[PDB]
Amino acid sequence: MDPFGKYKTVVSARAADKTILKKCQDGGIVSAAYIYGLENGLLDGVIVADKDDKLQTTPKVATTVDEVLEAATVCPTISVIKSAVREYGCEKLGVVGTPCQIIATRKLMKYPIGFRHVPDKLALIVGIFCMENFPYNGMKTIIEEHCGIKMEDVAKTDIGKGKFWVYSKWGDVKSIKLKETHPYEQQSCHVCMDYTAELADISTGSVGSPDGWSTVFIRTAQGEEFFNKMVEAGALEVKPIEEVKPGLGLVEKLSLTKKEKNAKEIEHRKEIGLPVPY
Amino acid sequence: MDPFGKYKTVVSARAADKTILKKCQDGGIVSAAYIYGLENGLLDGVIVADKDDKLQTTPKVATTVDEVLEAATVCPTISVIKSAVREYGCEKLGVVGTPCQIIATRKLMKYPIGFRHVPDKLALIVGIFCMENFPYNGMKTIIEEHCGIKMEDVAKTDIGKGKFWVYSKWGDVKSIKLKETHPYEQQSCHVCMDYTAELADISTGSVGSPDGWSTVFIRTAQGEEFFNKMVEAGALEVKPIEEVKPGLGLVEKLSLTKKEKNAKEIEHRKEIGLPVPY
Amino acid sequence: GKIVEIHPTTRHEGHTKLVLKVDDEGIVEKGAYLSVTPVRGFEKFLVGKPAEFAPIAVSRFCGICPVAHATSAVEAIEDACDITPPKDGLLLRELCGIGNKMHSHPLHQFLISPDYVPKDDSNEFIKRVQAMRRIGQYIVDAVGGEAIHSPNIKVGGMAKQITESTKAKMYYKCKEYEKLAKEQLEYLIPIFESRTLNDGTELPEKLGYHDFGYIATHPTYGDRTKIDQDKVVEYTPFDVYDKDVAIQSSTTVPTYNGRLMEVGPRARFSKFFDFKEKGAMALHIARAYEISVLVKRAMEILDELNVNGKTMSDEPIVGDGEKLGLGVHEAARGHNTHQAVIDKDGNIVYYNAIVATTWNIPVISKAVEGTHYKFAEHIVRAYDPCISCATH
Amino acid sequence: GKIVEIHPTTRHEGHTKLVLKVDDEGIVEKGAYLSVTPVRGFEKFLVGKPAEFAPIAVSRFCGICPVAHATSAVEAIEDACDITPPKDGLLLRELCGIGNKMHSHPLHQFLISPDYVPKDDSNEFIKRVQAMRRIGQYIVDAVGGEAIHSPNIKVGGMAKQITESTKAKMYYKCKEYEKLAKEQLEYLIPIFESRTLNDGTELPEKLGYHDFGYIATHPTYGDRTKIDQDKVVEYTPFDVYDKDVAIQSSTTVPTYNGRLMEVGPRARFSKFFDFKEKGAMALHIARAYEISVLVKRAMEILDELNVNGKTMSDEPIVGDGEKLGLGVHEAARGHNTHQAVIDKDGNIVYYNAIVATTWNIPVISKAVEGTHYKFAEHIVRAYDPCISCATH
Amino acid sequence: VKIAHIHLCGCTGCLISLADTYEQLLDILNSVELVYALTLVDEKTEIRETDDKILIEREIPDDIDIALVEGSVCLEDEHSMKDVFDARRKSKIVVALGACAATGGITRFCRGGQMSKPVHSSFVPIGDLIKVDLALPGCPPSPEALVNLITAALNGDTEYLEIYAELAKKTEACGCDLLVNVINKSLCMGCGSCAASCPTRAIEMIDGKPNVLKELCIKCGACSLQCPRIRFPKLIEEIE
Amino acid sequence: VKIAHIHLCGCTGCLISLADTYEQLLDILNSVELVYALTLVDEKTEIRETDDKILIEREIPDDIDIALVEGSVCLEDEHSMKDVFDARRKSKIVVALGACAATGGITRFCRGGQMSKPVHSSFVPIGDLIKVDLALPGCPPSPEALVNLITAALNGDTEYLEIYAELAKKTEACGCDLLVNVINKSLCMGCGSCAASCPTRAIEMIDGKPNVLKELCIKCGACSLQCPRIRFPKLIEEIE
Ligand SMILES: Cc1cc2nc3c(=O)[nH]c(=O)nc-3n(C[C@H](O)[C@H](O)[C@H](O)COP(=O)(O)OP(=O)(O)OC[C@H]3O[C@@H](n4cnc5c(N)ncnc54)[C@H](O)[C@@H]3O)c2cc1C
Ligand SMILES: Cc1cc2nc3c(=O)[nH]c(=O)nc-3n(C[C@H](O)[C@H](O)[C@H](O)COP(=O)(O)OP(=O)(O)OC[C@H]3O[C@@H](n4cnc5c(N)ncnc54)[C@H](O)[C@@H]3O)c2cc1C
Ligand code: NFU
Ligand code: NFU
Ligand code: SF4
Ligand code: SF4
Ligand code: SF4
Ligand code: SF4
Ligand code: SF4
Ligand code: SF4
Ligand code: SF4
Ligand code: SF4
Ligand SMILES: [Fe+3]
Ligand SMILES: [Fe+3]
Ligand SMILES: [Fe+3]
Ligand SMILES: [Fe+3]
Repeated sequence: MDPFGKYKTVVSARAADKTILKKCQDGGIVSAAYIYGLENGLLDGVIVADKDDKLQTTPKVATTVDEVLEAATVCPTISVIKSAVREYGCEKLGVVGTPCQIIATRKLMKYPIGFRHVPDKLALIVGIFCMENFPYNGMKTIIEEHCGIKMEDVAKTDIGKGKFWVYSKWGDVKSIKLKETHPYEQQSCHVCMDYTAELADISTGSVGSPDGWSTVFIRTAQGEEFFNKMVEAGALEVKPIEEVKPGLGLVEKLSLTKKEKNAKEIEHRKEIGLPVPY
Repeated sequence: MDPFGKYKTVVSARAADKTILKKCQDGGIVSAAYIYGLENGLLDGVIVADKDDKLQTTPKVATTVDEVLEAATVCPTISVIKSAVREYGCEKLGVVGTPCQIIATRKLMKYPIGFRHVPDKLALIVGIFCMENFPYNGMKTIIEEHCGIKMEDVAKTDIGKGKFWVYSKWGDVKSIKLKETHPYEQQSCHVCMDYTAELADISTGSVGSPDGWSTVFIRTAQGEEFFNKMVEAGALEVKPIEEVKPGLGLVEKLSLTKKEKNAKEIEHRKEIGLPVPY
Repeated sequence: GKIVEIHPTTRHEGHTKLVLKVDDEGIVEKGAYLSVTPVRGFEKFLVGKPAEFAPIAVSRFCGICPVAHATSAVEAIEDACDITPPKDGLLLRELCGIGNKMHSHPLHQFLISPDYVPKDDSNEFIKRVQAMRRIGQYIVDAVGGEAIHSPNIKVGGMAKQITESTKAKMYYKCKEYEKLAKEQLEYLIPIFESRTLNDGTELPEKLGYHDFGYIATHPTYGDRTKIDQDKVVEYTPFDVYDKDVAIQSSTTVPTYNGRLMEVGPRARFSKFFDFKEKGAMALHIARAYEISVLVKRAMEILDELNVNGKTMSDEPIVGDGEKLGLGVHEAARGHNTHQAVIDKDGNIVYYNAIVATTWNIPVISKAVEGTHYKFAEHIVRAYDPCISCATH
Repeated sequence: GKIVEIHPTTRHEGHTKLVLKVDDEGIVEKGAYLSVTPVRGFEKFLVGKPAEFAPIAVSRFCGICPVAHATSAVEAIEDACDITPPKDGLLLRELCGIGNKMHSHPLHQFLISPDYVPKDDSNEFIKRVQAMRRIGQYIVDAVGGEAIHSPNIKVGGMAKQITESTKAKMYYKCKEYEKLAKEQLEYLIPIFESRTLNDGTELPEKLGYHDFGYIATHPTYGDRTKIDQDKVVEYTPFDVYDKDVAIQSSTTVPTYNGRLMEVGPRARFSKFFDFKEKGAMALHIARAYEISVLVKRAMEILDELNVNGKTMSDEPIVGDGEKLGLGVHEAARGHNTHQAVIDKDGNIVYYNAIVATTWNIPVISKAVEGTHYKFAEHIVRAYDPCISCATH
Repeated sequence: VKIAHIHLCGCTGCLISLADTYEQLLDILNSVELVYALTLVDEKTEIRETDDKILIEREIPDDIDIALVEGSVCLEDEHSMKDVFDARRKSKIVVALGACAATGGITRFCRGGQMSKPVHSSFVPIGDLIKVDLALPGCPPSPEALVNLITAALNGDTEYLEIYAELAKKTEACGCDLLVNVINKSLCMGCGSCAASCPTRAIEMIDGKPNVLKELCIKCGACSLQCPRIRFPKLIEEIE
Repeated sequence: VKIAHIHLCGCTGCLISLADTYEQLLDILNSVELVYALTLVDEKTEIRETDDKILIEREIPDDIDIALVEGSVCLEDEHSMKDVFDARRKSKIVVALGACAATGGITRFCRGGQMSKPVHSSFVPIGDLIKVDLALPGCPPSPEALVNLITAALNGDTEYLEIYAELAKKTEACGCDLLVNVINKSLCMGCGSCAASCPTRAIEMIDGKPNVLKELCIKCGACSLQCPRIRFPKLIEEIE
């Protein structure tokens, strides 16, 4: 059972821009990459999640650094990919998504029936690690009725150390056991066989790296060229993942735990005759 | 090859009401039956074709004698059968239709999925003989560009003696060969295996009987009871079909010609894999 | 003490469970009645659909009381869009709702007949119920187009005029229904007043007592000006059940000014007919009396109706995407609320439903306390619960 | 004498046949050009559909000029409903139509290149056409959403604003297109003026001459006030063809004041640029010059466009079921007319389309007379026929 | 013959349609033995008393002859899934009663997110999970259709039931079925009976042809069941 | 490899999409031999001269390797019927090019009555009459998809083509395909790629789920072709 898919290198990294690091709980790789690209003409638009005051999200085509800094539950990022290259005119588009969204992106590039003049405009495809997603009202139950915190009082949410975390605007930090959140997961997530966004140009997540840092997989030539430009310009700080704690072993465990679990669900669905991707 | 389906008796008949006979070119059986029923409480509503000044037709639920006398190309009669028993409140509904429409009526009575409290409200089901139908604009081409007569100048149209006939409001009568009209027929008519409306309570047409008279098949107990009431009341004049010219032999020929021809089309469709009713 | 769980409960619509804590004598100390029906999620899937689809979809909350949801939906959307249904459309719409209730209340009496009607009377009793239901459903078929999910209930009024003949047929049938209702009432009232089951079990005097107020806006239709919707707040199961039970509940918890409220026939009778009796048997009694109120109003409507009156407003289905339209209707089981925000293209921006049994479920949880657990299902059934309604 | 039948004709869109009566020397005495394409029947199946579906459906008349039909459709429906598109929406809509024509005219030049372009020049010629088409389709993709069937063309205006960056990219491309167009014009004009085919065949002087007038309402967009639609009457094939040929024809026969009329680039050039040359070669010449007119107007629009201007009217799609809305547009191949009656619910009561090539087909029938039958297809192609358009 | 009503994610309207046999319902209920129906009878009650709990459960009885199954299956609800499989296990004949059970119907539009079970989002017709022997479309099917189906099942009228046995193999329905299988195939003769069959009035006859108002279609299948140019078995030709 | 474009009841937009390879079209046309395409070449011309008539006909040539067939078949038009069968007879590989040919597309809504051929009312995808080897959905499919399909056919990349070989067996498509096969089956993860694929903008993502505006759907099949929870062959996992 392959744990990470194919990649060229894997490092721990974080944005060198301290203002970016403040707006992100992890290494801020997506924002750093977007901003570096926009500011140097390597990207002319980037897809971000524009949430409202209720944690309700909406994908948006950002074209300025300020918009990226404002955008630092399902958000259908791929739904704006055509708008991005039509009325927004983007020719070097940055895309961000969970593994399933990166899967959708590779599918549309390979079989582009409804994607006239889209595939060649995708200049950087960034995947973020993902274990599961929740319907909004499922997450709302977790935070409000199991953690006892109002959604509008939320400034940071996180998963780690076997717990779900809510960081209140007013300073409080509350956490519960991960087993209490399982009943609220999107059950479509239970056939997902991709933890580290294996098909991205660059994949990034918090797990494997210390606080304020991200584990980054560089996978494709497009990803490697971009990442090397940011490193050479000083836009990222990079350390070997072998030097950081907890390290790549934690990423492997979580990825293999996901694939083992969801492989069981895929077989079960096949046994009772429900469809699965093939 | 059975020619007429099942029936109890077959006669030549015409309305005794001379005003009805004036409004109909044939024996006026449908109007006579509708009017007799309404006037005696055997029917409380009847479905008629309400055409506009352009020969464009619309089915309508009639509840008065006058409406029937006003209504004396496809007209979807069965489309108002539910309205008839809901907001019109009919409990003894008269239905008229071509053979395919009578087929649809027997189907809905036997498998009444979408016909809650409809079947038992059908008190008389009258079928009219039919060889083929035309799209309106196909018939328009026949009359205007092959017969040279404006549609708005049409007061009577008829088929017989191997010809299509247009009777002008201004007195003229024009006719052409039936072979010239064949290209304009509704090709859905070419799988139709029913000439005399074999599934009706009472079936009636002009063929087989002299001018001003109709061939009438009495088929069901419901049809026989109704017809006998009209005869006993004097609402119809009746003669044996064996006594009239051209007689039942012409009906047989035309019916068998239709079934032979359309049987060939059904087999052809099956050979090339197009669907047919079964 | 012991836990008593009854699952599923029976002879009401839909899927619920009772979870009771009882003492050694079996007296209920803490009650929980809850829907465990799956959430089909009508409020969420209506977002993005055209306004006209709302009455079609929400009718499918429930096949017993579908008129109630179609009516609340179209009233909510009309309020959102400032559409006024014409007067004869409103008469037809109320008549449709009354026809639905004229079938529902006898149906409920049929559902409870194994508890209250002697076996030797059952056949005659059921024949009478079914004779009454035939007339109720006839009204809904004629005016609404279909008795079970009425397509004629539309934003703007009612889609179809009836003929003068259909009006007279409905009138004849209403007169026959009134005679049947008299017989049904004189038969059942003595039974409900006897406080005895048909097997001889004596009912406790305080059966089903509770301390909550009532909501009803009208005796036969609905009136949005009689409720302050800003004071209606929906809480979660975790606010009224223990955690192990709250995670099972499928419904929201409606409150008015922070308190639970009962809805239904006894609510209406307390607000409009000076009927203040408490307890569960008083619910059956008010429902039985309400049958007469309903058919009397139907005949009053028939007298007033102009069958050539306009039935649909020509006003366009155009909202401003901001106003929260309010549609209320007195369903057979009580005050029924739909809400909608409509945009300039007539599409649904937001949708919400607070249904009669949604209100009564947490009331029932309390009502079953204080008496033996063997009476808990009898208290449940006094409320004529519609769980698919409550859950939508 | 002899009958000459050519079927199908080639290097235009769609399926047509030529039926010619010629003398012993081959000179055409009586001409018939006719569509034999099946009638998909858009005008009939639009009845009963929502107004918004019209531009989506009629775009599928034709994948070469789909913008023309979406534009005429939305203009007809806006006229029916008294909707005024906002000024920047109208600019974007005209820009979309110009982008479509900026691809179509070079495409036509490609289709005729086997007749007029030497083989040794063909590769370079086609590369230039395709460079120009790339820019035309880029404009339609950006403004219309898709180059082939543009969903942004809607009743009320245009669905999407473009950004200032996209406007500048279009401007850059228009400047490159203008340079390519200059090269294309200086290359082709001498050929069209030479009256010689690339195989040396001399063209007769009176090739394609006819005696009919012209309809054009605008040089680049359309203007319904420039045509009296009451004087446009559609006759049948039996009015212009012999019976054996008339029964094969799929199209109607449009007339103005009882007469046939030519539409297209030469019509526009005669009405607006003082270009009065007759015959078939003058059609090619006017089309070639029109490419420059188009890109100049596109750049003028880009200068005037406010990318933050409102693009869709908030006016509701409500008709009175009576007014016959009129939508006209100068398609690449000519004056294009859609008509619609819209009811109060925004649904289509009646729909009609009279398309550019519908007008030109009976003109071509006459134009091919008087010269050898070997030139008849060259006269056909001068008109850039779109048969799927003509038939719909 | 032992019959049961199994209610999954339905609205109970299909059972009410059965109840709209009115007085005749008593005749129907005397020609069969109704052994299970949560809405109507207190079966099958099983009590499990321990020291701390009394559990009073109503279970589906074994040995059902005919199961009338109404509603669709919620894939994310364990009880919904258990009940559909239990109904199949315990019954010799399974009827998909109504559109929800037969083809999904209105529940095709469910997509989750609503309190108090926001995870409930995937609803399927029962035949996506179990073998279905007969399927009745409509929303709801009429009382008359139900009477006919029960009568035929009791009398062994396999010929009458064939059309519904065939329907049980198809778990999707849509107004565009009329287009795909009739209009587009040169079979529609314009009778208009489909329009009269539709419970939402989604079909309008225009110029002799059906026009489907797709945003009003609830995928009930009544129209294609009706169309006589799809199914017209010879038994319909036997008239009084 | 000899290729032909056969145009039935289409709009020529699928051919224009091929033309929107722009300069690359010349490369494409040099990797194959275009032997028939009424819009582009004067083939295959056959002259039959008698005493009274000269008949100059353009026929489909025999021995085509790949036929790109665009448009649906009009059942009431004899030439339309003849051409679809002739294309199949003369070609080794038939591609249903675009929605009209593959699943009917916009022509599903045809219902006749229009001058000057009011009898023309029944339109079907080509696979309702002939064997189809590959089907490309969309209205039109993109130039990129067409380049990929031609390249794969020339290189014998059967694995790449499998998804389109499978599509050739299904002659119906609809936005409700996303509901029936993904949302209702607990598979939709809300990526929104279906919405971005749709040519008419009929799909709107709401709360993470696709909402289909059915009256805007033209039955092109682009959305279900895209959805990665339906088809996701392993070859897509091979990245640069
Ligand atoms: C549901 C979910 C589960 C996750 N689980 C894990 C996990 O188990 N382990 C782990 O190491 N990381 C996980 N992540 C990723 C983690 O939360 C960070 O997003 C990741 O470290 C990259 O953040 P960054 O600091 O590098 O980027 P930043 O600079 O913070 O930018 C983050 C980017 O993510 C985008 N984004 C936000 N929400 C979404 C969304 N719903 N869909 C798509 N894009 C979105 C924003 O638009 C933004 O551009 C998960 C993310 C999600 C949404
Ligand atoms: C397309 C067509 C073909 C026919 N072909 C033949 C034929 O080949 N031989 C033959 O003997 N008779 C044929 N008839 C029947 C014939 O024209 C007369 O209708 C028949 O003699 C009965 O008329 P009547 O005088 O008895 O009834 P009347 O008293 O004249 O009443 C006639 C009734 O027919 C109804 N009607 C009219 N048009 C339609 C329609 N399109 N669909 C359904 N109902 C309609 C009217 O509502 C009216 O109630 C055909 C009819 C049609 C519509
Ligand atoms: N009565 C009733 Fe319903 Ni089935 C409930 N509860 C609706 O509003
Ligand atoms: N140009 C053009 Fe079309 Ni294909 C034609 N003729 C449309 O209006
Ligand atoms: S677990 Fe898989 S399907 Fe679910 S959100 Fe994450 S990447 Fe998507
Ligand atoms: S020929 Fe048959 S299908 Fe055609 S109209 Fe007459 S009865 Fe109907
Ligand atoms: S088919 Fe219709 S009536 Fe029957 S359960 Fe489903 S929604 Fe209710
Ligand atoms: S029932 Fe069938 S044949 Fe009759 S109109 Fe409807 S689709 Fe056409
Ligand atoms: S069109 Fe009407 S009858 Fe046909 S499936 Fe849809 S809702 Fe049911
Ligand atoms: S699929 Fe679309 S673009 Fe291709 S022929 Fe059909 S309508 Fe034209
Ligand atoms: S592409 Fe498939 S998984 Fe993604 S949102 Fe659409 S239906 Fe759901
Ligand atoms: S929803 Fe859009 S992409 Fe899907 S079939 Fe319909 S038109 Fe095509
Ligand atoms: Fe970290
Ligand atoms: Fe006669
Ligand atoms: Fe609710
Ligand atoms: Fe036209």
